[PDB]
Formats: sequence, structure tokens, C-alpha cells
Amino acid sequence: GPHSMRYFETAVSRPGLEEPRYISVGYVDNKEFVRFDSDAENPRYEPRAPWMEQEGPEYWERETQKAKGQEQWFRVSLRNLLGYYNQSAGGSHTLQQMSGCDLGSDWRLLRGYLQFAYEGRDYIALNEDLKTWTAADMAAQITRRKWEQSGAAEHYKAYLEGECVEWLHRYLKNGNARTDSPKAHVTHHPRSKGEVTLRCWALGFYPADITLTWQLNGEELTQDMELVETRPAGDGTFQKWASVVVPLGKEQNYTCRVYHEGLPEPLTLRWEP
Amino acid sequence: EGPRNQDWL
Amino acid sequence: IQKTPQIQVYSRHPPENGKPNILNCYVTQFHPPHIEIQMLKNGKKIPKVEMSDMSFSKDWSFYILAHTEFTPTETDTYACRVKHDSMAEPKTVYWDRDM
Repeated sequence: GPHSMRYFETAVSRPGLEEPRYISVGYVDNKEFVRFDSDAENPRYEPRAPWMEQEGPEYWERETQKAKGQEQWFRVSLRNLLGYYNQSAGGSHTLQQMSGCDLGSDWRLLRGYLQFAYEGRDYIALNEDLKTWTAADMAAQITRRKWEQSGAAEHYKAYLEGECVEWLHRYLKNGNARTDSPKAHVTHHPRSKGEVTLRCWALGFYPADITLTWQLNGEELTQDMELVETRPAGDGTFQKWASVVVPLGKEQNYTCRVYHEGLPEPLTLRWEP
Repeated sequence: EGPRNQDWL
Repeated sequence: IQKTPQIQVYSRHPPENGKPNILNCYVTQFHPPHIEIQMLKNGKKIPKVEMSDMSFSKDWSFYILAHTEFTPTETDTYACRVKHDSMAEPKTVYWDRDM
């Protein structure tokens, strides 16, 4: 199937120079694989998955050096942004970046990403063409004009089309040691007399994406249905449930459906006493 | 491997 | 400025009284990233609480999984108390074994 790599980078300032804290996290196929954190005693890129321990000390030293440069870039940018937004000294501020690439099942580049956020809000983003920039804010225009003149987009295009794809191909070869299908069941819960709660659980699944539906007649009952956001069990898998209020006795009339990419086809089930 | 950023914001 | 944390409190495995389990407190969709998370047993701080490392989602907002081991009983209450700049007062959500 398809593959991806991402680097999520953050710098956070707090009042009191001291310098900002810089954290970099790498992901391959939406799973953390490397991590740098400037708060560490001896700041380094560290492996975060067993398959990454293959890499020798030359890798870790190269990447650590890059992280130190990125840390400085974030410092300077954070300071520039304070001026752009006429923010005074005395506050907390956040600068974030997402960079990386999507590959198809054929391992060809499908899309490059290069986005920034300030205070948790979109600041500037390289468009899918990898040539032009989207910048909402009036302040972000200063940046966009600068980066048009500096040829920033071509620089990042080169990394996204080259190094990103190259390195992702490498990491995909190094990592051989999936989907986990959900296991669903309905639980019976009492409610205000006459009514009951049927709650459909999905457990043990990976990736997190899943849909739960209740039907009568049927006729999906989105209106009054209750659910929770998909949550990590903590073991690498996810949980979710959906529930509905139902007249007592007439519970065999309602059916829960579970849609997941790991399934050969959707699961259909109901309460079994 | 992660990007090396170009010009500052 | 700020996005207010969404909180779920729930167990790793299906809960069974007297059976050792793990209690999760899952806090998502918040900004700024600094946050204080406490897990409570009968209103008292559980001391040995493990916290996942700083992470953010593709919508820029931050999330954390706090977790601790617990052996639930019929009548012990469990909760998660979250303190964040987006909220005037800390928020407590209680563990409900059916949810």
C-alpha cells in the first residue's frame, strides 16, 4: 500500500531568557521513528523504534548536527515573528513545522508537504505544485515575498522530491520487523424505564480510522446516536464505541455496523443475551 | 532525514 | 491563542473488579502545549503516572496520553484532573467503566 514520511518540528518560547525549547519528531508511515529534544541532558536524535537501531553512529551525528541548525533557525524565526505581530516581551509563543512526502503503492512521490504554524495557526504553506506559497495573514505576506525572492520553494522542492523520497525508500527497506481488524460487540446498559442503551464497541484495531453506525429499518440513525473519539488503548491499537437509546424488548431490531480497512467486508452485529 | 530550512520567516 | 483540551478517561482492557488493568487519561486538541495532568484515586493524587512525550496532530493541536496501573473495585472512584491556560478552573473527568 501507500507510504509516508513526516518531520513535525516545534519551538516554544516562555518568559525568561533562557532560550526556546526545540523538539523534532520523525514519523515513517504515521509511526514515530526518531526524536530530538533540546531539553535533554545531551541533545541528540535518538531511535524511537527498534528497526532504527540499524543506523550507525555516523547517521546520529549527522542528524544531530542538522537539528542544532534547525534549532537556531527556529530561534531566529520566533524572534522575527514577535516583530511581525507587534507582540511585546512577556508571553509564550509556538512555532511549528510539518515537512515530508507521500508515496503511492508504486513508491513514486505522490505529494510533498511543507507547512508552518504560529501560535497553533496556519502561517505559510508550500502549495502542492511545490512552486507557490499560501499565506493567509497580512504578516505572513512579508515572509511570502521574501521567500519568492530568495527562491525558498525550489530549495524545499529539491528536498521533498529527492532526499525525502530517497530516505523514505531506505527506511521502508530497513523496516520489515500491517492492519489489525476490529473486534466488535454490543453491551447492554439500563436506562430510564422503557428505554435501554445499546453500546457497540470496536477494539483491537489499527490504524485508528474506523466508522461505527447504528441502523433501524434501516436507515442509519445519525441523529440521536452517541459516540466517542477514537482513543489509543496504549498497546498500539485503538478503541471506539457508538451507542443508542432503545425501547426494552425491541433490541433485536437494531444493528451495529463497523467499517475498517482491515476488514474483508463491514461487520454487522447486534445484542446477544 | 529531515529538511534543512532555507531563509528565516 | 488557546484551544481547550478534550479529555477521555478509560481503561486499556475491559474492566473487571479486582483484576489489574491500566487507566488511561487521553487529552487532545489543546494549545499551548504546556499542560498539567493529574490522575486521582478517591480524590487523591496517584503518584507513579506515566506521561507520553510532547506530540501534535496535523491540525497543529497537541495531545497527551497519561496512564497508570490500577486494580478497580466496585466502589473506588477514579478521575483525571487537567489544568490548562484555556480554562479558568481545572477540569475533572471521572472514570465510567461503561464508557
